[PDB]
Amino acid sequence: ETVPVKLKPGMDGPKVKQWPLTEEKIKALVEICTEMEKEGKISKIGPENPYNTPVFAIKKKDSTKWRKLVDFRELNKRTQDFWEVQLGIPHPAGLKKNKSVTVLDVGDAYFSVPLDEDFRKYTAFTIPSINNETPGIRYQYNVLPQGWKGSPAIFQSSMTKILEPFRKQNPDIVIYQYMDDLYVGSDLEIGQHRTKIEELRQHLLRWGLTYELHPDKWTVQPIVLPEKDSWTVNDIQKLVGKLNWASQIYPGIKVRQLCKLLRGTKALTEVIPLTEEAELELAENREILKEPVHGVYYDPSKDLIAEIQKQGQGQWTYQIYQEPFKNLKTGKYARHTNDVKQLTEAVQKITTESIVIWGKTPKFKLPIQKETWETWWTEYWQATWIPEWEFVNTPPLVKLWYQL
Amino acid sequence: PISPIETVPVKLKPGMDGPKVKQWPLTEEKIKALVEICTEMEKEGKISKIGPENPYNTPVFAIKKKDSTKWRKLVDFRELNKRTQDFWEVQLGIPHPAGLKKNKSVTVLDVGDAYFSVPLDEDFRKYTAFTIPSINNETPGIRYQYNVLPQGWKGSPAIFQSSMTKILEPFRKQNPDIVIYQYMDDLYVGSDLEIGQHRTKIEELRQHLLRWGLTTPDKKHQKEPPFLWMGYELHPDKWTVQPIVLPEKDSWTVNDIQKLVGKLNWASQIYPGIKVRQLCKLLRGTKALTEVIPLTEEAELELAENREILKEPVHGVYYDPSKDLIAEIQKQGQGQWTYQIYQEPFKNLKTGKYARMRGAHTNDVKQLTEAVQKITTESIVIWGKTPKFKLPIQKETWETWWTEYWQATWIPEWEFVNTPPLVKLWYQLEKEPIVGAETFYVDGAANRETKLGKAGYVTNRGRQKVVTLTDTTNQKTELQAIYLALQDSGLEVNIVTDSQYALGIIQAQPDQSESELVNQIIEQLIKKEKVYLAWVPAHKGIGGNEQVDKLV
Ligand SMILES: Cc1cc(/C=C/C#N)cc(C)c1Nc1ccnc(Nc2ccc(C#N)cc2)n1
Repeated sequence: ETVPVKLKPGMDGPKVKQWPLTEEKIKALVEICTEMEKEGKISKIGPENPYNTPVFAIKKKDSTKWRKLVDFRELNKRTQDFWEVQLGIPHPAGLKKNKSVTVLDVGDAYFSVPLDEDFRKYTAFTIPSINNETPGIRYQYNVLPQGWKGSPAIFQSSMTKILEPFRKQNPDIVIYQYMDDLYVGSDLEIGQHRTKIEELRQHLLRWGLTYELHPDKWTVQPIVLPEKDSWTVNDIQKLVGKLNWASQIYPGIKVRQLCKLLRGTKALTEVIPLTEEAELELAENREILKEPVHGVYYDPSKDLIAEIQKQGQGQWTYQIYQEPFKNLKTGKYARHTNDVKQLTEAVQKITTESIVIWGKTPKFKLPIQKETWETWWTEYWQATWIPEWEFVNTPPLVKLWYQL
Repeated sequence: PISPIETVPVKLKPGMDGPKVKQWPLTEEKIKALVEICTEMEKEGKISKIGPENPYNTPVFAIKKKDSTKWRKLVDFRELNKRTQDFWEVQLGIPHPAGLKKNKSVTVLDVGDAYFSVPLDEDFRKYTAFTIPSINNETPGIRYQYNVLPQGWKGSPAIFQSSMTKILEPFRKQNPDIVIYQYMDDLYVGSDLEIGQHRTKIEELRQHLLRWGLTTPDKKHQKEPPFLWMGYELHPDKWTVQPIVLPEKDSWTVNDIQKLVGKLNWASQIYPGIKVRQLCKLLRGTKALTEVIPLTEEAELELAENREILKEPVHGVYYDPSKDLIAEIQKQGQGQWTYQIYQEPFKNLKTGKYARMRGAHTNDVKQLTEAVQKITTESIVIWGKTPKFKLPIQKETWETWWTEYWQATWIPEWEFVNTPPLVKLWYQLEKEPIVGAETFYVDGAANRETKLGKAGYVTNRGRQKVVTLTDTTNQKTELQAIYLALQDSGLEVNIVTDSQYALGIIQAQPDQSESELVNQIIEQLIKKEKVYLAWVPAHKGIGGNEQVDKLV
């Protein structure tokens, strides 16, 4: 059976041109796809289909096996009514409190439901050839594709059916679905946890389905205030700007008693003492930053934004927000390697945390030249979704107001 | 013939239905010509006469071809087209010669009546019905509809190219070593076999082709390589750009300089070290295509350089897939980069240039990196593989630029090559403040209405200075004030500023800028021996922030 699927009123299908791929990925893609086609998952299509989304290959993780991956960002955006506000998958506010969360791939399940025939033409993609020497191979999807936010939505019915008993039998276990992934969490000891996962996969395995998060051990990266033996004017100027900025966030942040000591035109290198009022105002903020931003709350109707600074020496800070400065979450991430590799990993990390916490993928402000990112990110990418990103130079000040 | 291939279903855009355009009356002889033509076509299948229950119409004219007095039938699909569905873009992206593999023998074959050789989708023919008007239009015209793909219709290039691919599929599969390229109604056939074996597989391509409705030029006439194509000249072993003659004029119009700048740009694909900065400088400004532009010394110089670079022929080789690509880049001028790509030095597959500036300010290191990215992408397209780079930069210089720089970056496997100029950083800012160096709390400001500005500074050594600028902005004053501090200070200076705008610029360690101010601040910074730049929150009430804020 097939659920009747439709775009949003107005918008037409996606027409995204294929990114250039390497001989490696193309070869890979041609196999994958001739096997998917002599299995009826995808069919070759004519010029009468004007639509495209981009495809590419990865090998998942430490795995020597290529996997097709389709960029459905545009289509998802252009169907978005359907996969959110008609049927839609509710997000457990407890998943983020669990001792352990396991993520496992249930994408393949989709491969067995047929797709609405009057929607298939929107899932067209092209396998490009090198130097454009021949016409790319064009395909549509017949079954539910991975990457498309219709697929979990269409399968909601069949999925809870499949998990019904396991849920009955372990009522204290959380299972949340997002795209092609199942999130399974519990508070059991790690060993009893893993056992409950194999029990789960046995259930899945009857329908077709052959890593570990520890969300507690998630805590904030406070804006850290340098602790010091002496202080130079410079050191304090540094300090005052940094408290100065925090005020644009954390209510209660005081500054006056400190910039007290920056009086007149002193030499930057000039060691100047530290009065009791300042020594006190200093400590005061120290605990405010320790704490969650008073006043900020997640709005479910608003895009999440995440921003990343490069710290150097393999450090990366990042913040998550909906309106700037009002931070829902901040953090770091650290350390074969490569400036771009790290970021691409950091993106995936932050995205993962972001899904667990809000059931939502952030839109990333990436501190890198657009063209560099595009050339390389598909090389370190091991996730099955793709967030939205835009590129931006990091104002120099911000970088350090967040440094550790 | 009308190829026996299956047809492509086509529909009008979701709202509408076929056009209904009235036929303009035509002179008595244009009417005669159309009837002759359509009788011809009709007997071939291309068109079919229809009963006027069919609502649809599209205009049709006949222009008197050339001085060679025959007539040609034009149709106006403006309206059917507007109302027809969008198709998969035919081929977008075009093969570069430098990407072609070498081939022993090559043949061109041209399809005849390509468009009229492919069938149209039944359900859609109805909408392609036109009308031949009666003399002085007094009675009903004759009405035909298309059976094959009309020239000038929206979907013709798409369906045709698709059909030709569907038909070639068999041959290509049963012959994966012979190469075909389809460009429109052209087929070129590439083989690494001898003049006999090749005419052999050619002649049975033709046979396979005629089995499907497509006729081809006999093995007797008339094309042998070299071939001209999309601007290139392909030989079986090498390629080049097709002959480009640069004019010898005493007077150069804007239009003459455009065509030159574009012939040179074309040339630069295979002619190493073409430069055009000086010829493009002319074009800056707003002038008419016919206005004459007198050449500068530097531009006349350039024309000179280019003119000799072209005086002897040059060709690119083809790509041997089993060897690494090597990419060398050289600095050729300010913001100007040239590169060559080869597999055996120095027989180039291709050369290129790069002169894009990103932002108002950069330094060589940023620019060289952006050319590596350019070249890399280009590589992926043309060869599906990144090259190994040789760059006029030391590993230390680039290791230093990146680690300290705040944008993520990464270039593929590369190695130093000593080809001057070499890229360096021309100054580096201190990391910690400098003991024993005068501290300038500087500060620029502008009144947004007057656009009148006062820039200045105070030091920890009592010094002061405030000067006045006319029609600048807050931005300029803040850069002036830092420039100030640099010209009055000595070789070790600490500069404190409340301008994040200014800090950002300078902290980026530029070495070229569109701004003259900035280009000076730069001059200064290279002269200094140590400089530390600090930021402070303006108006917050800081040491020398408020102090020299009094002076502004
Ligand atoms: C893209 C392309 C343009 C022309 C354009 C033809 C024209 N005009 C002719 C052919 C046959 C092809 N296709 C391919 C594919 C792979 N290797 C080659 N090598 C190759 C092609 C032509 C010559 C020649 N002369 C030498 C080597 N050609």
